Amino acid sequence: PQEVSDIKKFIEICRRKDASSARIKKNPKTQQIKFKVRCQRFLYTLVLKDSDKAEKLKQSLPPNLQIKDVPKRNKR
Amino acid sequence: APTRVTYRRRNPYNTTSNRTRVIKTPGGQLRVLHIKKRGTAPKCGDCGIKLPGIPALRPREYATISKPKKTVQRAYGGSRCGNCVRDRIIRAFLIEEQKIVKKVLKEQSQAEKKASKK
Amino acid sequence: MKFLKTSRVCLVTRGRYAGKKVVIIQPVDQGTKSHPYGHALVAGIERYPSKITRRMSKARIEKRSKIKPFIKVINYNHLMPTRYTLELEGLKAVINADTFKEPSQREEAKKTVKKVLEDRYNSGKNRWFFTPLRF
Amino acid sequence: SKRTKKVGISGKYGTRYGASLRKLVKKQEVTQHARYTCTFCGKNSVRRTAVGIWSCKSCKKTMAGGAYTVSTPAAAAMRSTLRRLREITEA
Amino acid sequence: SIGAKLALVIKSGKVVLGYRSTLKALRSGKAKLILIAANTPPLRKSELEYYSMMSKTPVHHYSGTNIELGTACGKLFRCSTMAILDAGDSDILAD
Amino acid sequence: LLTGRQVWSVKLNGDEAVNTVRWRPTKDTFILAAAAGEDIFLMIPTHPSVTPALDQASRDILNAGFGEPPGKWARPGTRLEDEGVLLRITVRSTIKAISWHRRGDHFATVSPSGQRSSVAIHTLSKHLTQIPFRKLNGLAQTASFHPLRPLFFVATQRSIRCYDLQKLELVKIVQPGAKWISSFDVHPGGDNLVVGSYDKRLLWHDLDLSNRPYKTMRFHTEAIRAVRFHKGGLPLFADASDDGSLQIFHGKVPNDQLENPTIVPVKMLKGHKVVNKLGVLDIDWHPREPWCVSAGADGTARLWM
RNA sequence: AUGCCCCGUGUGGCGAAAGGGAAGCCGGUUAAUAUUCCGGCACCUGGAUGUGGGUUUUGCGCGGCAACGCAACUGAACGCGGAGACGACGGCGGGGGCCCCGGGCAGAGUUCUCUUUUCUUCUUAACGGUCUAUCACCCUGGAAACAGUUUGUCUGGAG
Ligand SMILES: [Zn+2]
Ligand SMILES: [Zn+2]
Repeated sequence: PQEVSDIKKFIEICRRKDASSARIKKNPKTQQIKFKVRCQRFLYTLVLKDSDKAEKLKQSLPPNLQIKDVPKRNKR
Repeated sequence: APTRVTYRRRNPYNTTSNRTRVIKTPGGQLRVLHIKKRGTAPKCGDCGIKLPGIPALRPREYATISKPKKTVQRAYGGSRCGNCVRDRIIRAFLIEEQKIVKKVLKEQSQAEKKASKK
Repeated sequence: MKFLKTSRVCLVTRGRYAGKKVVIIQPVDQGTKSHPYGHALVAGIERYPSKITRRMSKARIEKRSKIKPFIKVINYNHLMPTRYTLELEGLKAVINADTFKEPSQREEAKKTVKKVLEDRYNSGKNRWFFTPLRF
Repeated sequence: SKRTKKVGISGKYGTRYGASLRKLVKKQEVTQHARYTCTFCGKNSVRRTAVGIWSCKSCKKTMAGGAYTVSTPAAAAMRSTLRRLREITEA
Repeated sequence: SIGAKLALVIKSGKVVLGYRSTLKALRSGKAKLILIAANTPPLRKSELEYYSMMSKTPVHHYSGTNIELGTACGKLFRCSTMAILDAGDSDILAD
Repeated sequence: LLTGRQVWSVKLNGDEAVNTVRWRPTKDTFILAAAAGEDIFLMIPTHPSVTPALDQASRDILNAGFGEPPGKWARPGTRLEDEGVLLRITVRSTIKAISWHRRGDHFATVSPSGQRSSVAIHTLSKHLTQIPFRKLNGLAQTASFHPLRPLFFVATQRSIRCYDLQKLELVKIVQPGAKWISSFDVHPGGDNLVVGSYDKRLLWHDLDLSNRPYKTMRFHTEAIRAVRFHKGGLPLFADASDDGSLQIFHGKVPNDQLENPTIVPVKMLKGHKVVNKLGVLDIDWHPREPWCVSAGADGTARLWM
């Protein structure tokens, strides 16, 4: 697992063809949003504070890549 | 809580290749985790001191890391230490200089012997 | 008397250039605020010319005749002085403390050192200086 | 504060082995556990590694010597005699 | 004789005791005499002899060890080599 | 600026050269900081803009905190106090770089060969000098403050290390391809950097994009000495090299900051003379105008308009 | 390159599920297997071949006094060295886990009387990034009125 500190590098990671999946995790107790992208070798996590930048990044992401919001319970 | 643990491999004996350490898992259990032996630092080829700048790893892990991580930018770097290289340089220089001096004195003695014979 | 003077040939015993032969461009016995010890300003040969043979073609001869130089500020404790002396007129004041401060000046000085040393080598003197030390 | 009147280093052997044998082992044990001055570096750090082997902790030199002393009187006498026959042979 | 000369030198003149200070004295060129003990390592002995040949200073090979050289200088420590920079009232140079 | 008249002068440390001069960013002080050798001189120059009220305000801000450790704040000599210099700060080694915070309460000094004390933060009100970061990988060259956030940039020969001052932590490492970083500057927006090097390469880094240069360019034959952005809304930045020439660049940063910035060379400024293989050493921009002043190894400063 | 040259060192195999040794963790799942299945997240070894970087128009990178640092840093034969790779016992120090004590949330039990009570959960893996961690080594300097220093008396003009 690798951490991305910055949204643009997160965007070209999502633009890469290795980018298998993408999800949004919201931590309300901590007041933060993590954007995670799963690629061929690594899972990249970008941590952002509560801002308009998360929702604006959500449309700024590629549309072919499926973006999913993490539910409260990870059901099997 | 269950605080007692078991081996996770079929070797039941406390040999040197059966080293473990205790972890606590996110499931809340205490468990063993089998670990490898501790690597050791490369030693100087002349005095046997530990060479600074070089990692202490198991022998095959040196094939995975890059060359500047395994060397020091100096002659004999990664084999000999700086003090031993310095003694090598000084000793080499002094001995070849004394060889030149002895050759010159031998030529003088040969010339003196030739003059005495002639 | 003092032997660590200008044109004195020394051997470097510490650092990246350990074992290389240098010539003292300027001795600073009293020291400097940056280097508060007896030090020297030297120019040396990082890569010596290769050995050449009477049977070699001319083009191979100038190919195996290049010299890679360097310039250094060096502590006296890391120098081994030699009885040899290298009188070069093109090496007078090619470096100073401001040269080692200014990175364009030092790479400009290295070109002068390279040209002067290659000219002296092709002239054919100071074979001890232009041969490497075996240690 | 002297703790034993006569046994010294042989006090580890207790009342065993006999007085004469404890006194005989005491000499060699003292002279083998003592520290000596190095003839190469001048420091008092030469100690016995194994039988016949004497090493210095400072200058890292290893010497071939006696079993329980760093030198043997027969070897010293040989050194003197070998010197004198060396000037006899050379001159 | 050499011990009495060293005693007079310690009493009157100026010396530095030790390898690094002796090397600095030889580099400065103000060294008048260099004393090297018998059991000094041969590499250091050859280096100091080369330095003295370059600076044209005389070398005396003291027959004793570093312990005996320190005792001759009047110190309670060992000394492998030393540099006399000023003879004082002694005549150790005139030899 | 416009006339070229020399209204003030003072010899600070005699033989020691003045490496860096920086005005305090606040309009209300008119306080100049200079570095000569190992010393920092904080002074109020005798200028026509200085009124008695302005001089009194500047004086009380300079000496408010009055009412071996890193940094020795002291009053200067009597002649220096008569000339107008009011503070001298002594550090361990020779200072090469001064940077001022935008509020004017702190200034940082980079002194190469200062080892662990290479980068020092000085608080003027507290009269306090501290070393926040002891170990930095390599020899420090330059420092700067982030224009909008409590971040600190330290340029080493190889890397530019970005630090959060509140947590005193390392938040980013920026990797130019240079062997030796000569200088760097930060965009007023705060997300872009220009890095100039002795390897004749000018590098545009976008901090959101990568840790490696977004743009790599080479317009000079000789080594680059200074880079400087324009402050005040003009999308200009200048590059100063040892060949004695300035290069003026149009660099526009989009406001949405998810579109890549645009860099176009617009001008070559020549006529500055090279002496002893050194050309233009420093560059500065006007606060509101497209005018730049360049320092010279020939001994002249030049204003280009 | 219808032959020639170089080198010496010998001789193969079997022999350890406790020796040596490339690399996997957590959670879940079955009536019965699980570091093997599922989910998530990794690693090692071997191979082929691109792109981006590095070097180069003077072919084989730069910095630091140094210990050495830096994403790379031309390297055939022939040699040198290091790791693998090593006894028993004793006290001392660091780390993990367990044991112990206090507060707080939630739950449970006791409650003739007492008990702001007694007990239970409060966890964080492999693998990475970053900052740190004793010895050891380098620079300056030259120590007696000897000093530093361990529980244990060693170290220092050979600094
Ligand atoms: Zn060594
Ligand atoms: Zn010894």
